[PDB]
Amino acid sequence: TWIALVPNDHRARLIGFALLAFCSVVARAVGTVLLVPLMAALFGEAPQRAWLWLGWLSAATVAGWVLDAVTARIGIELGFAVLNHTQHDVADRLPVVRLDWFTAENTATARQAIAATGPELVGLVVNLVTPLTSAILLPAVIALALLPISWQLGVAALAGVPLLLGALWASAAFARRADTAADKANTALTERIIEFARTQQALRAARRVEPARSLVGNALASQHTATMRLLGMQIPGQLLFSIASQLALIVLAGTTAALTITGTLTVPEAIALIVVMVRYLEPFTAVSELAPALESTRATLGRIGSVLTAPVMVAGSGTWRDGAVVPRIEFDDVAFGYDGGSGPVLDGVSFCLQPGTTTAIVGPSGCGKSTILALIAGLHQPTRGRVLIDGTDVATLDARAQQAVCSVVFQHPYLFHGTIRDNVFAADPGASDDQFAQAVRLARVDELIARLPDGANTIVGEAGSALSGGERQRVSIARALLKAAPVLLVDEATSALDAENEAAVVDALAADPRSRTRVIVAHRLASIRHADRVLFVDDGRVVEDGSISELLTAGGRFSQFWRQQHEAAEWQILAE
Amino acid sequence: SWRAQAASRLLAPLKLPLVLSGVLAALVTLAQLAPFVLLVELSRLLVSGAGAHRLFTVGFAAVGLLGTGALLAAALTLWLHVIDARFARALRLRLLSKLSRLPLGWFTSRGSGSIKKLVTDDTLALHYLVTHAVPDAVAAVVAPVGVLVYLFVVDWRVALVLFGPVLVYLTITSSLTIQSGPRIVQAQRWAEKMNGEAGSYLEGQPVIRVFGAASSSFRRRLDEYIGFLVAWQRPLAGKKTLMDLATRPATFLWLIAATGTLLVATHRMDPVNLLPFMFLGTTFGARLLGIAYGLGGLRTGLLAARHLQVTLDETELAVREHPREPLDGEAPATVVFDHVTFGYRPGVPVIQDVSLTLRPGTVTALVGPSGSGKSTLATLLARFHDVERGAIRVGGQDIRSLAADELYTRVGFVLQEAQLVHGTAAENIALAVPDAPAEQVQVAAREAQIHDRVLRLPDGYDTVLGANSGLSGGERQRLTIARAILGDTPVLILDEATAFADPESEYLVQQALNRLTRDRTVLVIAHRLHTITRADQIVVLDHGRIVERGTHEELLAAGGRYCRLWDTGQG
Ligand SMILES: Nc1ncnc2c1ncn2[C@@H]1O[C@H](COP(=O)(O)OP(=O)(O)NP(=O)(O)O)[C@@H](O)[C@H]1O
Repeated sequence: TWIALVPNDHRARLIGFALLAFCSVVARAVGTVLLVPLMAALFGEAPQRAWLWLGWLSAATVAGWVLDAVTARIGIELGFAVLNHTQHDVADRLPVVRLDWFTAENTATARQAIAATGPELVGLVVNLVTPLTSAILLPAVIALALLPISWQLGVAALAGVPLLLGALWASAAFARRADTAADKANTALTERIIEFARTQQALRAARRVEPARSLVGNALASQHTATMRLLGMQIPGQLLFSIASQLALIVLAGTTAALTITGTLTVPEAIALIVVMVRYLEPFTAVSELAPALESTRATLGRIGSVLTAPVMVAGSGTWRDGAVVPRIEFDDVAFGYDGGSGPVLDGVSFCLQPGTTTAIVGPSGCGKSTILALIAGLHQPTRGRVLIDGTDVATLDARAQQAVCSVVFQHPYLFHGTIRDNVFAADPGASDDQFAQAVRLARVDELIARLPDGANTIVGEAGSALSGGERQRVSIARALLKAAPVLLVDEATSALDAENEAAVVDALAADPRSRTRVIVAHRLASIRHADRVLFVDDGRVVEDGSISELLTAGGRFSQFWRQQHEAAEWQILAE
Repeated sequence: SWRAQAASRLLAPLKLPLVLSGVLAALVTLAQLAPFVLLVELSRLLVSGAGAHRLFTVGFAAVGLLGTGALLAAALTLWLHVIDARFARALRLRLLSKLSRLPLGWFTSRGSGSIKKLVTDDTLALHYLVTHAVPDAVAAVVAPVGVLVYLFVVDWRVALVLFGPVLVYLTITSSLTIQSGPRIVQAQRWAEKMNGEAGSYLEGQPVIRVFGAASSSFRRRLDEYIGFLVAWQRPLAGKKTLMDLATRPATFLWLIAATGTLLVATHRMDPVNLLPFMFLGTTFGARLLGIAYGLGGLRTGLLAARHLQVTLDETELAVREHPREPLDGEAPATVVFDHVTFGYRPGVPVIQDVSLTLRPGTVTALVGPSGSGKSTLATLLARFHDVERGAIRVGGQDIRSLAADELYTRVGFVLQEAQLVHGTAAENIALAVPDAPAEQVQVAAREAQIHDRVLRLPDGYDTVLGANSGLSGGERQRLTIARAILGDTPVLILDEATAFADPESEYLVQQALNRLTRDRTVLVIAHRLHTITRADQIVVLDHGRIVERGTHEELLAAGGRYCRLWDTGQG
């Protein structure tokens, strides 16, 4: 259960830091206990006898200075190491988290965990850890030194550490439990206004905007606002520790003033103890001050535990023995679902793709085809599956052989911030500049770089980069063609307007001599006349397969799709 | 100074309420330092002999102070909520009636998170500013100011010495705030560079799992960032420790003790007057460095108060001009753009004196390169924005002189941005006519080729559509096309990219559009110029104005820009 823990460089340079931060507290306890003989002398008849006890207080202050200086210089270096060792754990964990974890909220959480945790990881040990754990032990060490001096006031000060710490934990629990009701009620209020603004064009164009405004307005106007419940939520979190600390002082000062009247203490040294009781109560107030600084840190570093406890996928040993030949891909009763309330469902898919063949996958929208491709790539695991390639189940391979088998052209092309020729070399960073020469003359991007200001070395991450969505899908085709794995999984782009990106995938299939086993999820019609068997998938199940001579003559689910795709290409908006 | 500004105009009714709040939260924080003033009177009574009856009258005073400081704080914390709930309620009713009046194109210039970031986050930041940040910023200033005034009347000689550790701290902190002139904007550019990097790394996870060497860029941008942080902070450590050792209470305690020992032992101090400093003077550095921390809590509230007041100030669609003259020739469907000019930003025009003219019952296509201004020219007819220089008029009447209901009862548009409302699936097909007998809701969903798909719904037509419904963008589009079929606006604005935005359901969308665009005046934002070759009038335009104009058969004769877009491969 990783949360924000420390590095793995040393253990004797982390246990001698606690023994230093603890001596930095013993120094402050001795500096406070030395006030009894000093103030007891200043209030006596020989006040010049307080020079001896100012000498020792100077000795105890110059020691606390040194101990607080080394404890901070070490706490800064321990924040550096925590930052370094934590930012390298999120970045090493993210490539293993299961892909269905990256929902809309988890992506925001995980991007905050990387982008917005920098400066509060270095400023953690010196800003929150030592000031908090020192202020918590200080009154307990002060109370222990009083027992040789006045055991009544010492015992009454041991009794008060648990009560004053409970009053600090409870007033923070109350203050936190009310601030969640506060931003829950505000959300429950302003989510009708967020909807009224989302569906605005639909309302004004339907002449239905003023009645919908009246509805949201009257509901908003009443809502009962539920306010005083949250008042009762808010008050104790404001009053609890202040009442507790004001009440502990009364008790500790009436105990000291009573031990005088009876004769236990004399007045001079009864005041030296009232001065110490006040100093004993300052750490508790200092802990109450860095309550918001602790809540903000807790929230900000909960996003790191959110990532480090996210579910990871598990891979076997595998060692893809003889990947060489060409793999014969086979599904077996595979059934998949991200979960079961809504999403691309799949169940009963079972085929066998012969090795070295182009296979198209057509069907209704129902994108359990972008899922059939992910199950082959290995990006998703089946729930009742055994996807097995070249005879051997994929889930029984270590994830550096489980990825050395499939080259993929995704649907939405992704390029990272960098030059055009380092996006392509991400596939095979050791390509011998002829693999680069024909990964680009196949992808039809040789012209695109010989028509570009500086061409090849154009930074293409995200600046607009003069590259449109359709020609940013010709560098993905060049990347995927470079990497020489014996499986090519193309997921055609919905992008029209191409006139070149079509011939790109056409030439990727029909021209490439690498001799892999290709599988395309095709929307176009020209990239289906190259496949030698089609898989029509409906409702997450292969309803028919075969070549386009027996599907067409079958007059069934695919001849209709053929006819429709031929008619949806000679369509023209007309007046008539 | 505090005038005529955004946050100053929004937070204008909370002037007397916040003044009373500050006055009441000053007493609340003064009744918490008064116990230490009672402790010094209790000490004086011990010193001065007698007690045991005069020492109960101080405990009575202390419990009275406890009680009256709890009452005052409980009254403040509920005043600050009663007075904030009313403001939030009245401010939501202003945002609700501002959204209904903003120009419609505004909602497209933003996103969907940019609206939540203003309706939820900026209204919660104000609630927190009113209930926490303001009562904390008053205490954070009154406590040290009251302590410093009480300690100077007790003894001015020892209260002067408490400025040693303050001058020593302020010298350092400035010697340090100019060693980070560059690196405090460098670290702000790095913090926004490392955010796009995280976004891209998270968005490109699949690729990174297929091609392992695609994360090298991110993993080397991260070692540069967490190396910059170290090279920035590691220097200025022997300054941050030094300025921290000068505010510790163990430092103030030594000064107080050394200065009080000199004055008492030489008989000029009366040691009962050194007790105020022992009680309240050692924690005096924390208070002065908490002043700034308390004043810095208003920044994130005033930013929200400014972001709300600029939005409540946004110029909204013109009211309407004089219901002027229908210009003598135009049939109820005729549309005339007349010398229109328009630009989003006030100096960069996107349209220049376009003067086309649609006709009743005809199709008209808008071709051009990307970023040419045809989508803008189209949505200018739906009054998404107002035209700066020219004047449009559908049916003979300027669209500026038309009520919002009479404009959309005459101009309809099928763009992208499907936008189904929350409700029954028959409540969306019959949005523009909410009393359709449900036989017309069926005859109109059978024409948009969405009837058999809605019979395959849990309850059928009575299904309550939501964020997750099981409908692709190509069947959420045949719903808004069915709705538009019931609207019957005689002038359609068709975005031709809605057909092929979902390739599977792309032959049924074309059969829905074949019915929606019948017997009416259509204006197509063409993207593929083979669909529009039988349009009545094709119009080319390049980054602004209109270049060429005519039918396809003719426009192909007089070569230029149209033959040049035509023969470009497809032909
Ligand atoms: N909300 C906006 N604010 C400012 N400028 C905008 C906005 N929307 C578009 N523009 C710019 O206005 C110009 C015209 O764009 P647009 O109206 O989309 O032409 P278009 O050709 O119809 N769009 P497209 O064909 O898809 O490229 C371009 O320079 C855009 O970048």
